[PDB]
Amino acid sequence: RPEIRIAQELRRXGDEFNATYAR
Amino acid sequence: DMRPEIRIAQELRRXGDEFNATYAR
Amino acid sequence: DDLYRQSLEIISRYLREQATGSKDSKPLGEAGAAGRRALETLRRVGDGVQRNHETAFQGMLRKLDIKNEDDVKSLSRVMIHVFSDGVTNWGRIVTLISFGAFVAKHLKTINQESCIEPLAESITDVLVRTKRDWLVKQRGWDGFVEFFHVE
Amino acid sequence: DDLYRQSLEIISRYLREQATGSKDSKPLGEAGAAGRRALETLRRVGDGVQRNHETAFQGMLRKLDIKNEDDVKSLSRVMIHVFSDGVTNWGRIVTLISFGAFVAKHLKTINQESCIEPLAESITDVLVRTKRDWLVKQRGWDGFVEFFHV
Repeated sequence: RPEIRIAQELRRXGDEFNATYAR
Repeated sequence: DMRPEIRIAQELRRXGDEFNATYAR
Repeated sequence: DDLYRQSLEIISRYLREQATGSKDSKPLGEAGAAGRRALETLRRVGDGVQRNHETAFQGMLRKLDIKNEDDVKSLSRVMIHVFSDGVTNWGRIVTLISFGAFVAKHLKTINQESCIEPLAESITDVLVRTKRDWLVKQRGWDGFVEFFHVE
Repeated sequence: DDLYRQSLEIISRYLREQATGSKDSKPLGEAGAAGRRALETLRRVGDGVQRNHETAFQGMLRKLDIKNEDDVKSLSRVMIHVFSDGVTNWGRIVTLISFGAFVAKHLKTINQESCIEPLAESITDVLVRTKRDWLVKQRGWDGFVEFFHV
């Protein structure tokens, strides 16, 4: 599904962004 | 040529400046 | 459900102001001071996420083709998939809200502002109803403000 | 032109490593002290840019439709447009090199590895031949390493 792929992209982006504030 | 290249350049310029600001801060 | 009401108020207000371009001076009604700081934090962080991922977001919105209320349930399905690995953190949460704000801006552009409220409720539903215990353990929106505090 | 040779070596090595996925232990030849730390920095920062913008870059690559050596000069035209506002900084430069590595990965995928060197040379040409004075004032690749120091 396109939804599954889009979710994987948002998860990746979310985790990259989280890491700039966690440390 | 000119049209897609110009829009792609604007995106890369934006990305480049956002990234630069995280280190120039 | 105080946590749902507080969360909906913050997320709804952010999506609305993003779609219109205007910060409403209306006070938060169901957020109690903590919500004011949270919205302030969400403006800074959410706006930066959108600047960082504008072009990626455009492509995602195109593939999803959200045009009316019955299409908002696709964003719900996407958020469920994001959290399906069992990991939860504020970066993920604020990336999904920021994509929500991007979608709301699009909805207003195509004269579909009525869909912004259902979009906000869809996002809040996933966050609060599936991540309640994690949110409470982070001390709700106070933990959000603390996590993204700027030196 | 020592600055061109030093820069090509760094950018060429990074694009090739990315396309093959293998960090070459071959020492840098015409880059001296700054060159070793520069490639190390470019690996860290460049890999993160690609992780941050993978999906956006994919879309950009699709619109450019780079299929062979003639198409390689479109990245240099894109770079010229990026700098047309007269602003230069390392974030822009590294973002363009990172997109170059993203393209190099694609060229290998479509069995067009012969185009990777011409791509690296085109990137280096724009950087060094149009931004020489800015690079020299920044202390070249030494300034690059210091700017991105963790």
